[PDB]
Amino acid sequence: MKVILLEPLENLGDVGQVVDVKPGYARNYLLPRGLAVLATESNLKALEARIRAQAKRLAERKAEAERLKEILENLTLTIPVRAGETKIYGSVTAKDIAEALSRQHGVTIDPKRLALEKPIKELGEYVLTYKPHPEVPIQLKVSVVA
RNA sequence: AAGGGGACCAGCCUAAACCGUCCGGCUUGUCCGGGCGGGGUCGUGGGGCCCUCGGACCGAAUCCCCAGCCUAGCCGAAG
Ligand SMILES: [Mg+2]
Ligand SMILES: [Mg+2]
Ligand SMILES: [Mg+2]
Ligand SMILES: [Mg+2]
Ligand SMILES: [Mg+2]
Ligand SMILES: [Mg+2]
Ligand SMILES: [Mg+2]
Ligand SMILES: [Mg+2]
Ligand SMILES: [Mg+2]
Repeated sequence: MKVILLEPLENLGDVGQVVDVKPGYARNYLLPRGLAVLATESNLKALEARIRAQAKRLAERKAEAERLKEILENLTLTIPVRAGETKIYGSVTAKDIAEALSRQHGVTIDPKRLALEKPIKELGEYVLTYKPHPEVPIQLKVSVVA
Protein backbone atom coordinates (compact mmCIF):
# COMPACT_ATOMS: atom_id res chain seq x y z
CA MET A 1 0.00 0.00 0.00
CA LYS A 2 1.31 3.43 -0.98
CA VAL A 3 1.76 6.04 1.76
CA ILE A 4 3.06 9.59 2.14
CA LEU A 5 5.64 9.90 4.92
CA LEU A 6 4.73 12.74 7.28
CA GLU A 7 7.92 12.15 9.29
CA PRO A 8 11.46 11.12 8.34
CA LEU A 9 12.15 7.42 8.74
CA GLU A 10 15.13 5.08 8.99
CA ASN A 11 15.96 2.80 6.03
CA LEU A 12 12.46 3.45 4.62
CA GLY A 13 12.34 6.87 2.97
CA ASP A 14 12.08 10.61 3.45
CA VAL A 15 9.27 12.99 4.35
CA GLY A 16 6.91 13.50 1.42
CA GLN A 17 8.08 10.38 -0.43
CA VAL A 18 5.59 7.83 -1.72
CA VAL A 19 6.67 4.39 -0.47
CA ASP A 20 5.28 0.87 -0.69
CA VAL A 21 4.58 -1.01 2.55
CA LYS A 22 2.80 -4.15 3.63
CA PRO A 23 -0.80 -3.26 4.57
CA GLY A 24 -0.38 -4.52 8.13
CA TYR A 25 2.53 -2.13 8.65
CA ALA A 26 0.57 0.90 7.44
CA ARG A 27 -2.77 0.34 9.15
CA ASN A 28 -1.55 -0.99 12.51
CA TYR A 29 1.67 0.99 13.07
CA LEU A 30 2.36 3.82 10.61
CA LEU A 31 -1.02 5.51 10.10
CA PRO A 32 -2.35 5.34 13.71
CA ARG A 33 0.83 7.07 14.94
CA GLY A 34 0.71 9.79 12.27
CA LEU A 35 3.96 8.69 10.62
CA ALA A 36 2.25 8.46 7.21
CA VAL A 37 -1.00 9.03 5.32
CA LEU A 38 -2.75 7.07 2.59
CA ALA A 39 -1.51 7.89 -0.91
CA THR A 40 -5.03 8.36 -2.22
CA GLU A 41 -5.65 10.61 -5.21
CA SER A 42 -7.32 13.10 -2.87
CA ASN A 43 -4.23 13.17 -0.65
CA LEU A 44 -1.94 13.29 -3.69
CA LYS A 45 -3.75 16.39 -4.93
CA ALA A 46 -3.82 17.62 -1.32
CA LEU A 47 -0.01 17.34 -1.27
CA GLU A 48 0.26 21.12 -1.74
CA ALA A 49 3.95 20.97 -0.86
CA ARG A 50 2.87 19.21 2.33
CA ILE A 51 6.54 18.30 2.68
CA ARG A 52 7.24 22.03 3.05
CA ALA A 53 4.64 22.26 5.81
CA GLN A 54 6.20 19.08 7.23
CA ALA A 55 9.82 20.15 6.77
CA LYS A 56 8.99 23.19 8.90
CA ARG A 57 7.55 21.02 11.69
CA LEU A 58 10.65 18.80 11.74
CA ALA A 59 12.80 21.94 11.84
CA GLU A 60 10.57 23.36 14.58
CA ARG A 61 11.14 20.34 16.82
CA LYS A 62 14.83 20.47 15.85
CA ALA A 63 15.10 23.88 17.52
CA GLU A 64 14.00 22.47 20.89
CA ALA A 65 16.03 19.25 20.55
CA GLU A 66 19.27 21.24 20.49
CA ARG A 67 17.83 23.77 22.94
CA LEU A 68 16.99 20.99 25.39
CA LYS A 69 20.42 19.50 24.66
CA GLU A 70 21.76 22.03 27.19
CA ILE A 71 19.25 22.28 30.05
CA LEU A 72 18.57 18.53 29.96
CA GLU A 73 22.20 17.64 29.12
CA ASN A 74 23.78 19.52 32.06
CA LEU A 75 22.12 17.57 34.86
CA THR A 76 22.19 14.18 36.56
CA LEU A 77 18.77 12.66 37.26
CA THR A 78 18.75 11.33 40.83
CA ILE A 79 15.68 9.34 41.89
CA PRO A 80 15.47 7.56 45.28
CA VAL A 81 13.79 4.14 45.06
CA ARG A 82 13.07 1.63 47.81
CA ALA A 83 15.61 -1.19 47.68
CA GLY A 84 17.50 -3.69 49.78
CA GLU A 85 20.66 -1.65 49.20
CA THR A 86 21.29 -3.80 46.12
CA LYS A 87 18.00 -4.48 44.30
CA ILE A 88 15.01 -2.21 43.73
CA TYR A 89 11.76 -3.57 45.14
CA GLY A 90 9.83 -2.25 42.15
CA SER A 91 11.45 -0.67 39.10
CA VAL A 92 11.95 2.62 37.27
CA THR A 93 10.03 3.05 34.01
CA ALA A 94 10.27 5.71 31.32
CA LYS A 95 7.16 7.43 32.71
CA ASP A 96 8.63 7.31 36.22
CA ILE A 97 11.97 8.62 34.93
CA ALA A 98 10.19 11.36 32.98
CA GLU A 99 8.16 12.12 36.11
CA ALA A 100 11.39 12.65 38.06
CA LEU A 101 12.89 14.91 35.38
CA SER A 102 9.69 16.98 35.21
CA ARG A 103 9.53 17.20 39.02
CA GLN A 104 13.23 17.58 39.91
CA HIS A 105 14.43 19.63 36.91
CA GLY A 106 11.26 21.20 35.46
CA VAL A 107 11.72 19.94 31.89
CA THR A 108 9.11 17.75 30.20
CA ILE A 109 10.33 14.87 28.03
CA ASP A 110 8.35 12.30 26.07
CA PRO A 111 8.73 8.95 27.88
CA LYS A 112 8.28 7.05 24.61
CA ARG A 113 11.37 8.56 22.96
CA LEU A 114 13.67 7.25 25.71
CA ALA A 115 15.77 4.28 24.57
CA LEU A 116 15.16 1.91 27.49
CA GLU A 117 14.71 -1.73 26.49
CA LYS A 118 13.85 -3.11 29.94
CA PRO A 119 13.12 -1.29 33.22
CA ILE A 120 15.93 -0.80 35.72
CA LYS A 121 15.94 -3.13 38.73
CA GLU A 122 19.48 -2.66 40.14
CA LEU A 123 20.71 0.46 41.91
CA GLY A 124 23.40 2.35 40.03
CA GLU A 125 24.29 5.08 37.58
CA TYR A 126 22.69 4.65 34.15
CA VAL A 127 23.18 6.49 30.85
CA LEU A 128 20.68 6.41 27.99
CA THR A 129 19.99 8.38 24.82
CA TYR A 130 16.90 10.57 24.61
CA LYS A 131 16.13 10.88 20.89
CA PRO A 132 13.30 13.32 20.11
CA HIS A 133 14.71 13.87 16.61
CA PRO A 134 16.78 11.88 14.08
CA GLU A 135 20.50 12.74 14.05
CA VAL A 136 20.01 14.75 17.27
CA PRO A 137 20.66 12.33 20.16
CA ILE A 138 20.63 13.53 23.76
CA GLN A 139 22.53 11.26 26.14
CA LEU A 140 21.22 11.55 29.69
CA LYS A 141 22.74 10.30 32.93
CA VAL A 142 20.44 8.62 35.47
CA SER A 143 21.20 7.90 39.12
CA VAL A 144 18.98 5.71 41.29
CA VAL A 145 19.64 5.64 45.03
CA ALA A 146 18.08 4.32 48.23
C1' A B 1 -35.63 -21.88 -25.56
C1' A B 2 -36.04 -19.02 -29.99
C1' G B 3 -40.03 -18.41 -33.46
C1' G B 4 -45.61 -18.12 -34.66
C1' G B 5 -51.00 -17.05 -32.81
C1' G B 6 -53.54 -14.23 -28.78
C1' A B 7 -54.52 -11.02 -23.73
C1' C B 8 -52.76 -6.49 -22.27
C1' C B 9 -50.06 -2.27 -23.27
C1' A B 10 -46.19 2.77 -20.74
C1' G B 11 -42.44 4.12 -19.54
C1' C B 12 -39.68 6.90 -15.90
C1' C B 13 -36.47 8.85 -11.57
C1' U B 14 -31.44 8.95 -10.14
C1' A B 15 -25.06 8.53 -9.51
C1' A B 16 -20.95 10.74 -12.07
C1' A B 17 -18.70 15.53 -15.08
C1' C B 18 -19.76 20.94 -14.29
C1' C B 19 -22.09 25.35 -11.44
C1' G B 20 -24.04 27.49 -6.71
C1' U B 21 -24.84 27.69 -1.42
C1' C B 22 -24.39 26.20 3.93
C1' C B 23 -21.45 23.58 7.55
C1' G B 24 -16.62 20.98 9.32
C1' G B 25 -11.50 20.29 8.90
C1' C B 26 -6.38 22.23 9.32
C1' U B 27 -1.89 20.17 5.30
C1' U B 28 -5.81 27.66 5.56
C1' G B 29 -7.06 27.14 -0.03
C1' U B 30 -8.05 27.35 -7.73
C1' C B 31 -7.82 22.59 -0.89
C1' C B 32 -10.42 18.19 1.06
C1' G B 33 -15.01 16.27 3.29
C1' G B 34 -20.57 16.16 4.44
C1' G B 35 -25.68 18.17 3.39
C1' C B 36 -29.13 20.77 -0.21
C1' G B 37 -30.29 23.25 -5.08
C1' G B 38 -29.27 23.36 -10.38
C1' G B 39 -27.47 20.54 -14.40
C1' G B 40 -27.81 15.01 -16.48
C1' U B 41 -29.89 9.98 -17.85
C1' C B 42 -28.04 7.49 -23.06
C1' G B 43 -26.17 2.60 -27.61
C1' U B 44 -27.95 5.42 -34.60
C1' G B 45 -23.39 6.13 -28.00
C1' G B 46 -24.91 9.75 -24.58
C1' G B 47 -23.69 13.84 -21.37
C1' G B 48 -20.34 18.13 -19.32
C1' C B 49 -17.62 22.45 -21.08
C1' C B 50 -16.32 26.07 -25.12
C1' C B 51 -17.70 28.46 -30.26
C1' U B 52 -21.79 29.12 -34.12
C1' C B 53 -26.64 28.88 -36.18
C1' G B 54 -30.91 28.16 -33.21
C1' G B 55 -34.97 28.75 -29.58
C1' A B 56 -45.88 27.37 -29.07
C1' C B 57 -46.72 21.58 -29.15
C1' C B 58 -46.95 16.99 -26.10
C1' G B 59 -48.69 15.66 -21.35
C1' A B 60 -49.35 12.19 -16.52
C1' A B 61 -48.72 6.65 -12.94
C1' U B 62 -50.36 13.13 -9.22
C1' C B 63 -54.65 16.42 -7.90
C1' C B 64 -59.89 18.33 -8.59
C1' C B 65 -65.07 17.73 -10.50
C1' C B 66 -68.79 14.86 -12.69
C1' A B 67 -71.29 10.09 -15.10
C1' G B 68 -71.91 5.32 -13.56
C1' C B 69 -71.76 1.52 -9.67
C1' C B 70 -72.42 -0.45 -4.09
C1' U B 71 -74.72 -0.23 0.77
C1' A B 72 -82.47 0.47 2.19
C1' G B 73 -86.51 0.08 -1.64
C1' C B 74 -91.05 1.34 -5.16
C1' C B 75 -94.70 0.66 -9.44
C1' G B 76 -96.25 -3.42 -11.99
C1' A B 77 -101.53 -6.62 -16.84
C1' A B 78 -105.75 -9.97 -16.57
C1' G B 79 -111.82 -14.64 -13.63
MG1 LIG C 1 -46.12 -14.87 -27.28
MG1 LIG D 1 -30.25 16.13 -8.49
MG1 LIG E 1 -21.88 6.88 -9.68
MG1 LIG F 1 -21.22 20.72 -1.75
MG1 LIG G 1 -27.78 17.46 -7.49
MG1 LIG H 1 -20.47 11.05 -27.19
MG1 LIG I 1 -97.16 -7.41 -10.30
MG1 LIG J 1 -96.54 -4.62 -7.12
MG1 LIG K 1 -100.90 -9.26 -9.86
